[PDB]
Amino acid sequence: TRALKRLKVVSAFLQTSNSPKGMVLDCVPVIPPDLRPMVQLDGGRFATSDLNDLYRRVINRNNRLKRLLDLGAPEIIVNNEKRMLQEAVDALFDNGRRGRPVTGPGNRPLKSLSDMLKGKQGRFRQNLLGKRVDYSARSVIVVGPQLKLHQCGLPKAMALELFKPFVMKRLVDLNHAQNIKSAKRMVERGRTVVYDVLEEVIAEHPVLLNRAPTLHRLGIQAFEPQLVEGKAIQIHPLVCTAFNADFDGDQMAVHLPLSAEAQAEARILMLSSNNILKPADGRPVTMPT
Amino acid sequence: VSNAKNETIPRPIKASFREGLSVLEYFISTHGARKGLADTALRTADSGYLTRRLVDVSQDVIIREEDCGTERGLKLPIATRDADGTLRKAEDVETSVYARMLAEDVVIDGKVIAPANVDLGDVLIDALVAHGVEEVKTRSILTCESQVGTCAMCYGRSLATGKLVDIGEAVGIIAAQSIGEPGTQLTMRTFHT
Amino acid sequence: LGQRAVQVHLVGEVQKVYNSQGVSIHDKHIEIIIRQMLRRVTIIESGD
Amino acid sequence: ASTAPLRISFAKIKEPLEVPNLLALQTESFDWLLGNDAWKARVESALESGQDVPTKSGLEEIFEEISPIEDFSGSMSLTFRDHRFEPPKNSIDECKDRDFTYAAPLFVTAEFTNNETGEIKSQTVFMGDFPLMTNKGTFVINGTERVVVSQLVRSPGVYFDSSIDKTSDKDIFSAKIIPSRGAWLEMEIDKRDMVGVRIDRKRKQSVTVLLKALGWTTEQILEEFGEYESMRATLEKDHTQGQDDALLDIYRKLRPGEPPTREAAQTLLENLYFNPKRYDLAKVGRYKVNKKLGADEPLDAGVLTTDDVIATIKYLVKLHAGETETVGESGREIVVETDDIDHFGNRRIRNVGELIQNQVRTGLARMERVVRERMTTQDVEAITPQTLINIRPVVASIKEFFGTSQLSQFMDQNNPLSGLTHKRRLNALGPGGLSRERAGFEVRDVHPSHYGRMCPIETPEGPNIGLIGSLASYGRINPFGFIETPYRKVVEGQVTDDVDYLTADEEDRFVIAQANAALGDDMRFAEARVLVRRRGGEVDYVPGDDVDYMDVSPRQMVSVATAMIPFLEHDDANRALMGANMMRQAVPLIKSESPLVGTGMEYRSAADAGDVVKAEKAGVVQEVSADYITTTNDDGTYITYRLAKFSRSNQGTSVNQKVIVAEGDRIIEGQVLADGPATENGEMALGKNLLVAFMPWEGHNYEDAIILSQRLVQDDVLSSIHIEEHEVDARDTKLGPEEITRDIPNVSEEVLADLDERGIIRIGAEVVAGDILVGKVTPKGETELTPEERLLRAIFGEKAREVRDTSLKVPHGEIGKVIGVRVFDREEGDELPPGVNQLVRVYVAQKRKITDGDKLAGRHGNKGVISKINPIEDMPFLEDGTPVDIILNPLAVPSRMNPGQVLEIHLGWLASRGWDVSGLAEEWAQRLQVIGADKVEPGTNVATPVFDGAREDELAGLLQHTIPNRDGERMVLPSGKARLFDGRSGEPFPEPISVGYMYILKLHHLVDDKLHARSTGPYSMITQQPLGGKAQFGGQRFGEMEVWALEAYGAAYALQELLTIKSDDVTGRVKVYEAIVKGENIPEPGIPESFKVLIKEMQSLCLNVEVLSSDGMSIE
Amino acid sequence: YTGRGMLFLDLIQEGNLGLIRAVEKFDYTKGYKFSTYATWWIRQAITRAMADQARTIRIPVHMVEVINKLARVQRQMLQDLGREPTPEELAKELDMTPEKVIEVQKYGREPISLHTPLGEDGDSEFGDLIEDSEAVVPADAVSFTL
Amino acid sequence: EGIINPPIDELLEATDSKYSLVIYAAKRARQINAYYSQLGEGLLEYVGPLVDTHVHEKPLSIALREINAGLLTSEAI
Amino acid sequence: LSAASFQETTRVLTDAAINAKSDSLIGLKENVIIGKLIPAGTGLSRYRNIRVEPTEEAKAAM
Amino acid sequence: FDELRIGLATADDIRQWSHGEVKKPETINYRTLKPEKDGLFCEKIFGPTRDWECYCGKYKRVRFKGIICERCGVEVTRAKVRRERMGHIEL
Ligand SMILES: [Mg+2]
Ligand SMILES: [Zn+2]
Ligand SMILES: [Zn+2]
Repeated sequence: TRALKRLKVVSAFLQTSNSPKGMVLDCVPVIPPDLRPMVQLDGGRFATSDLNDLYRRVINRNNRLKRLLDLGAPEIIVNNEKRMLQEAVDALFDNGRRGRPVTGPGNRPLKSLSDMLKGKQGRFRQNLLGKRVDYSARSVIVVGPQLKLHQCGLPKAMALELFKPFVMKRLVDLNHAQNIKSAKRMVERGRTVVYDVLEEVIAEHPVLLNRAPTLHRLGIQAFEPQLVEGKAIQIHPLVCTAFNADFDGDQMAVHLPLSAEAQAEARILMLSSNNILKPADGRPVTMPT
Repeated sequence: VSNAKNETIPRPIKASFREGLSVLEYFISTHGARKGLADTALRTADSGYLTRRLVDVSQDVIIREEDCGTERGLKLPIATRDADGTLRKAEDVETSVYARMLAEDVVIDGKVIAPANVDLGDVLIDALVAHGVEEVKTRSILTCESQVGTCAMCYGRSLATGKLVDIGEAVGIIAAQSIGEPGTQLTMRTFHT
Repeated sequence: LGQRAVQVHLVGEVQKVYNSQGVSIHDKHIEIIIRQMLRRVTIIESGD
Repeated sequence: ASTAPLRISFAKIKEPLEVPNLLALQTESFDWLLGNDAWKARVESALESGQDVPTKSGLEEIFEEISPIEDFSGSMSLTFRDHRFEPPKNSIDECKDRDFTYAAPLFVTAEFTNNETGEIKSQTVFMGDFPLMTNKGTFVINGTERVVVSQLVRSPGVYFDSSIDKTSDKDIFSAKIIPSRGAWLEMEIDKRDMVGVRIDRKRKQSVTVLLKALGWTTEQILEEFGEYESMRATLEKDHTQGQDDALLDIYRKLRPGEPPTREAAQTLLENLYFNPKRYDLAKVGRYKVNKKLGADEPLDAGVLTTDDVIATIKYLVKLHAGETETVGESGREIVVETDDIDHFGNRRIRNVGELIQNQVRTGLARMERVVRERMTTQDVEAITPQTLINIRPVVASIKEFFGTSQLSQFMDQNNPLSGLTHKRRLNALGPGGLSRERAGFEVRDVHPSHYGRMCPIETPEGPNIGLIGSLASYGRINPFGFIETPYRKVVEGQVTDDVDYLTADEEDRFVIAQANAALGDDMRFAEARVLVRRRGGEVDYVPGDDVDYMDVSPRQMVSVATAMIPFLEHDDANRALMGANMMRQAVPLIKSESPLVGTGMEYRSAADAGDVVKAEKAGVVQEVSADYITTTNDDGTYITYRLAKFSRSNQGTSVNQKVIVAEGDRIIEGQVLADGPATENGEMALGKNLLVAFMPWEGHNYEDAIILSQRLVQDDVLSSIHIEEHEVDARDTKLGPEEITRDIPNVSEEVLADLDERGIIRIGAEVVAGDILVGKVTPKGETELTPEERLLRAIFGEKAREVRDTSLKVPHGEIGKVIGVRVFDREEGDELPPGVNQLVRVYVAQKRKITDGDKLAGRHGNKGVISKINPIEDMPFLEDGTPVDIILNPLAVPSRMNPGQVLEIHLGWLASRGWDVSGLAEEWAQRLQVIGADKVEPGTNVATPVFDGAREDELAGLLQHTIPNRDGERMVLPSGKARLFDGRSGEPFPEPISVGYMYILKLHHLVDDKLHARSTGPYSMITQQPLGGKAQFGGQRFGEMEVWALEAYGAAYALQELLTIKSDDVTGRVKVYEAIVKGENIPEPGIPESFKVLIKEMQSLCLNVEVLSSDGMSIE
Repeated sequence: YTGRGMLFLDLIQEGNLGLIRAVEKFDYTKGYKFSTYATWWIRQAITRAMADQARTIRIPVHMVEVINKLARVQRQMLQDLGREPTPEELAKELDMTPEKVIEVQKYGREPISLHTPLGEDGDSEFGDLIEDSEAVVPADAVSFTL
Repeated sequence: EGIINPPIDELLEATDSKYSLVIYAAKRARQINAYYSQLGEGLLEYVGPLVDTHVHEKPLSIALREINAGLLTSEAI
Repeated sequence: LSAASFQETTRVLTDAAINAKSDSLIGLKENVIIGKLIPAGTGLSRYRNIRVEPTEEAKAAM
Repeated sequence: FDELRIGLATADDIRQWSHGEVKKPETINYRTLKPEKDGLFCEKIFGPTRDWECYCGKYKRVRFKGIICERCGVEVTRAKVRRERMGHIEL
């Protein structure tokens, strides 16, 4: 078995052209500066990323090693510098894989290269699978019984900020606003002309409602919007159990599909009237009790 | 009422919430109430983890063929626990044998009742139990021989639409979510050790 | 026993947990996941 | 007498002990730290009354702990004898507005004495400002009110744990002594049938080598331990022998790498444990080891001794060998048994006095090190106490204690009950304590010992369930840190009117009865059978004269917030948790109203909390006004209380104070002079009392939602002030200074209409979103003008003005009437941070009315959002035309198991419309007749204590005889239900409906805060996707679970745009924005920016991640 | 000199450079021990390196000696006068003008790390709360085209 | 007066799948929008709305209406 | 790439470097990283490549 | 986009990526707040901080892009290049 495990690693080297010498790195690459920003902070302070500190140490220790090697120095002193240089590079690539980490200020471990690539908060699981999005909104939900199955109430102020590009384009075309900047000013002030234009543009344009845990695919469902005063999304009481939404207090996010293909999908695939039956067992879900 | 760490008290609650509990009765009841709130938060965490791991292994299962080439199926019991002189259907026939398409026909009197490549429904299952056949061989996802993913016939009809599954549907993601959704609803443990 | 038997065992075992409560999941959903577990094979006596 | 308004009580049992000073937990602990006059007065009273108390203060103790420093020559010494305080420099009110930490000076006398010179120079030194605590127990630091919360920690001492090993099939026993400061030690027996020691878990080693390392020889060892075969077996199997041999061996194991040295080995064992510096076991630590091991009166303060370690071994083997009771070595007989950590005898709270003492000890510890270093490089006769000590670490430690610590928390001032509950909170989380990740099932769970010391009902329902708990009502703190509780004393079956405070361990020994247990007319027990509790939480009864203690009040186990709920016993424990937690969220209203029905504890909870303004003298009011009230005592002294008026709290709610007394009324000490936020006549009042009817109604109150009559918005019944405060700073930068000015560039004339002369919005100027509050302009920018802009500057006759607009503006989704502006100038006497020439703060106040989405709630954990506000005509009215103010679904009530809310409704109707019982001679009435609650007028309050409330026979009976309100008819039937005429269709509802008066709160989850939206806004820097949160115009998160849903749907196009167009693609975002406004079709998405960032990061770990095409290198 | 932004082992190595300097400039012609001569060079190398390598934003050696000098006298003023000194009274003690005092105070800060928890919740980081300015705002870009 | 105005069952039988329908309506909607944005070029290849149009309308709404009539034809390549 | 986005993100990165594994981009999780179209539903080759033309009778009318 | 090949990056490969070499621990001048020479954040290696502006102040205008100013060696281009270009440390 020892030979079996050992064979796995060593065979990979022979078949591949790449030589084993990549284990021992001679030159340390550096991250581009925008990816480790020394951003100015309001109030005259500064904000720096931890990679700068770790890169600073390896540069410092390498520089001193050149000085020690240049003049005649003993073996004890040069060995300690080579030992510290090796430790510094280790901290940069993976802080905490050997002994105590480089705490810096003492309150907290310094971040590291691999630390960005790991865990729930890592790049993979926080910025590549799931991102934040524009043209999106949020509000508490209330029950509206007079709605139809394919309808949801959208607050006036909420819808206005979602559909701001579309309102501006129509305002110019309908000549209520002269130019693009003048159209921008009109919607931000919230003049009376905007509300008439707004109801014209939202029609036949679905919006994707969504509740936070979203266990199963009926968590996201498109709806035909409809303006309503107040500040709470009206929702249809039949579709509550698909979202698992009660009305204690439950904020529901609102997304907007933009392109022609995307909004077509919300009308055909994701509509709330073509999702009567649970996909688990083909049982009705839109008749709560 | 369950005492802490899954024990029972010898002195149960004798009063109803209408009649109003006593002081000591209220204190013992809290042991189970707080434990349920803490445990429920944990079951959501574990159910979420189970769904996430399931999705990875269950992806790459996509419907990418109208019909498989093969004949291998799976034999399922349509009807069992038949008392003497009568036929009794299986208790779990809905979740097991419904919405599947027969690998091969079924003959009991020498004549086909339900021909092959016909999905089963209420009407067809009724035909088979009335004539008295006790098992059936339905094609299924296990025995699919598709070089890429799974064919539509072996998956059988979907359930959210009541028709044959479309080409390109992600059956894999659907299956993972279905197993993980009622995970919070489970919340079962031995009443007392 | 065999590959068919373990498929029967796995689907049946997990279903009783769900049916104990009252939820109902169609067996195709279980079957897809179990198909994925049995895909690989362990090689022994890898001479040829 | 007239301290409180009259409120008839339904209680049946008289209460011996009154409720204590409800804020004593914080105030008494901090009094100890100062060692002031009030605490020491209690000390002399306690000594003369016989009650024990530490005669030594807190601050001087750490001085006495710090022995006079001695250098290597031992020539010099620094004695810190006496401490003293001075009056605070800033008044409390001044501190909040001008952002000054409330503090006082602290001087201390340092005495330098040198043996060689034979001279004494005494000199007073100043160690820094000490943040003091006001009379309501909050530290006003930097203008913000902090509170320090208590902290539960495992007390130091020895703990024996018994476990079972599955492989061994037999029990295993362990011991561990965990000290306050030093390294820890463990003693594990029969791991594989031998006993061993862990010296800081360096390595496995035996006990014999530990004992041999001590002066005890093999001959004397065997006489003490010859009756327990484990140590004899260990002895013969231990090959090493000799005192010198054992000492060097352990040196090699503990600190490898160096040759053994006889003197160096010996001093390490002294250093590791017996040294008084490296192993400072706390005063509680020494106190607990003596109780466990049973030694009678060892040294009161000090480190562990050689006697204790050997005694701990003896306890371990005697516990292992199966005997449960044994005589303590050189001590009295003691029970030998495993001790549970979770039990409150082993859990200790670090009250606010002890928390700051630990920090000031650390600060003073750093100060000690400096003087040793300084002395070695200083000559004699040039040394004076003023110069040598550096006070810099001490001040820096007490300043970093309040900042960046989980124990100095921002006070929540939503209403007075949130204030009170935050003082009494017992946070298990914090530095040097139980964290969230180390949390287990056992710590969260309720314990039998918790009774009377920590309310089991209320705790946060969030992720920290059970970790945070509220102190009990009658709980009191032992000086070591454990929590006591009173008990009445019983002797020969007679309950005496004497109270004894028992801790969590002395309670365990005895048997305790129940307050609910019946008592005769005489002091004997009426019934032989009596419920009791005993060791291990048993609930078995023990009849007859066997008890010695009984509970002082049936409400003992419930905290202040939980005692607020009426009919608590009828509610489930789960919903009561929510009900007690909600009541710390109710916002104050314009005109507060006392609950019609509610428990009597609401009045006491208000007066003890500091929002209501009570009198310190017994006088005559002389001048009543809104701002201030003048009173005159019999001696002649006048004091004028200055009432706060519309000043913002931490959470942004008014703390406006009313005046209740008239002109010439006589006052008595402690009586309430001024009403507070959410208070009424000195009684707590978190909500209003509305007319409720239980019925489904058209589906508008489906799934917990609420229906409200439009009268409540119209008559201002539920409406709350909200005061927001936002400020800007005119800082000096490299290019120049910012100017707070009216001449903002490129603005219209009407936008700057309500701005005053210097560029500040006028007082009373109603604002909207986007309006300019204070005009401010940046000094300069380096503009590289494009040719078209160059042309425009010529055409319009403009001036660039070398400035850009950066004026403070009203945040999006916000309205309000300006009420007050404060200006701070560098050139003035005002102190500012560096750089800031001018600072301006603006207070915008608005009057929010109750609307849809605004969360509303009752007391028994029933809560819902408003779903519809019907007109007054549409409301289902009564037979006399009175429309019901609120409807509630009945479908909720059976399933949630909180029928307390129905019970409250029935009693609420009776309170509103009075009742008559005269000469009726009925059985249910007979208990009430001595109480006096027989003839009751309309509108009058009634009180039902939290566990001695009115029984259900009384409510059924009281409903039968309600007074006819007008014309002679009673609108509610004997069952408690009434006839409802449908307001909409007109035709009467077919069967009766339950109706009554319910106390409704308005929570702080208002919809106006929650509503957020975003077209396009800021973006993050390192990854270009939008940032989150509402304050920064943040897009919603389309997380991992969301994309699974779209993949299941098969919607590939919608998913692609959600990850590329709508975020994280710089070239694609602008393209889509122009395409929408021009009407052109949306373009094709590119690659996202996070994927490119990922390649750069993985190329920085020396992995050549190459993107490739089928034919070589790929296109990007 | 530990605990000042320089790692303890790093201080030893920089001081070790000072030691090798000292031996090249030491001789028996002076009637003194090597220990008294060496400690000057050790302290020089350590304190110069501390000036040149501790701070993220490098401060020149002569600015560094200015700020620690004024810091120590400010500590003496606090102990003597029993009150926080005003910058103007601090300025005359330094003999410089108050504007120089205000200037040197502004240079004597340290950056705060972007990757730090806010403390309200563990997951949130400080670096996900500050927006950039170099991003091209979509509304303004299309307006220029118009 | 709703999204569901062209019923889905009639549309489904024309295209024989569900994913086919959404792209087919979307491809057509892209074309008709592109026709409206000629603004004077009048290129031959584009074709306008076959059915009558409201004074204000969404091009995707027109596309689905055309499928229900069935005049439009789709072919996979 | 899909394996790295799962629980292990060091071992999978380390051995992939040793083995020198080229990731073909077919699949779902890895097509969400790059921003391409997932091969599921409308993202398929067959569904996304179709073309729309009117009929001759449609052109004949208008 | 056809394959995401990954492997071991050899020493020559690391040098090939690099557009320079870091030689100091310097980041930015404490007074002018501009990047230093041959340290971290250096414009000669990574890229210009401001669009088309070099370090010394020659060649500020947009016209003569795609050139290297002879004074400080900064190659004038867009500031966004700092997000892409990377250097290397010799050990
Ligand atoms: Mg809810
Ligand atoms: Zn198949
Ligand atoms: Zn240049």
